[PDB]
Amino acid sequence: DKEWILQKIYEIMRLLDELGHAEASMRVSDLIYEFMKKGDERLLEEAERLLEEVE
Amino acid sequence: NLCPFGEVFNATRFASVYAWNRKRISNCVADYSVLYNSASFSTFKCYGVSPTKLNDLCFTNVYADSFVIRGDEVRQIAPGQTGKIADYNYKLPDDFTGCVIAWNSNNLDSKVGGNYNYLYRLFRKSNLKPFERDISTEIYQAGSTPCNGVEGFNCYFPLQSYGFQPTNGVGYQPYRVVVLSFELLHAPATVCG
Ligand SMILES: *[C@@H]1O[C@H](CO[C@@H]2O[C@@H](C)[C@@H](O)[C@@H](O)[C@@H]2O)[C@@H](O[C@@H]2O[C@H](CO)[C@@H](O)[C@H](O)[C@H]2NC(C)=O)[C@H](O)[C@H]1NC(C)=O
Repeated sequence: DKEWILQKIYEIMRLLDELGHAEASMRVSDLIYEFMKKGDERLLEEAERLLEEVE
Repeated sequence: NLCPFGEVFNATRFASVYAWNRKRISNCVADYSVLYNSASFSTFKCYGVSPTKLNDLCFTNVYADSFVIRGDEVRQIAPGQTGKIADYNYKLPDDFTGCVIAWNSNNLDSKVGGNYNYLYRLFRKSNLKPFERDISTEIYQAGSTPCNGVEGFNCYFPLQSYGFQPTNGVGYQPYRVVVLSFELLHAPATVCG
C-alpha cells in the first residue's frame, strides 16, 4: 500500500513540470526523496496541497 | 605555464550533476589567488587546507569536478553530508581534501520558460561511493513488480530535470559548482603555486 504514495507524489511533480511551475516541481521532488527514506505519509498531503496552490 | 582554471570556471557549458565532469589539472602553476580573491563566488569552502595557503602548496594532481545544482543543494557538496545529491549524484568522502567553489548562474543557466537541460538522479538502488559517477539510464524498480525496461506503476526513469527559470526564488536558482580535489599523497608533484 506504501507504493501507492510514491506513485502519487511522482505524478504530482511530473504534472507541475507540465504546468510551467518548475519551482513547485522541485519542492515536490524533495518530498519524493524524503518519502523513500521514511514511513511518513503526510508528504503526500503536502504534495497535493502544493498542487492545489499552483492550480 | 599556468593551470587551465579558465577552462573550468569559464566553461560555456557545465555538466549535469548526475554526470559530473572531471578535469585533470597537471604539469602547471596554479595561481589560486585568482579564484579566492575574485569575489565572484558565493561559496569558497576548503577542507583540510585554508584557502590562503593554497599558493604555498604543491599537489600531485588536482581534479576539478564541475556541475550544476540548485542553490539549496549547495550545502550537500561537503564531506559528511546526505541528501539526494550527496547520496545519488555526487558524494564527497569524509576525509576529503580540497575546495568547494560555487556561484550563482541565474543569468547563464536559466531561460525564459525554464532550462530543462540539467538533470539529477532521483532514484537509485543504493548510495554512491565517494567520487563515484553513475550515468546509467536503466529504469528504476521502486515496487515489487519487475520493470523489464518499461516505465509505469512504481517504475521510473531515474533522472529528473531542474526547471531553472529566471524568476525562481534563490534556493531554486542554478549554481555552478566546481570541486577541486587535491591529491596530496606525496609524489613528484606536478601542480604548484
Ligand atoms: C572568468 O572570466 C572572468 C571575466 O573575464 C572577462 O570577460 C570575458 C567575457 C572575456 O572578455 C575575458 O577575456 C575577460 O577577462 C574573469 O574575471 C576578470 O579577471 C581579470 C584578471 O584577474 C580582471 O582584471 C577582470 O577585472 C575580471 N573581470 C570581472 C568581470 O570580474 C575571471 O578571472 C575568469 N576566471 C578564471 C578562472 O579565469
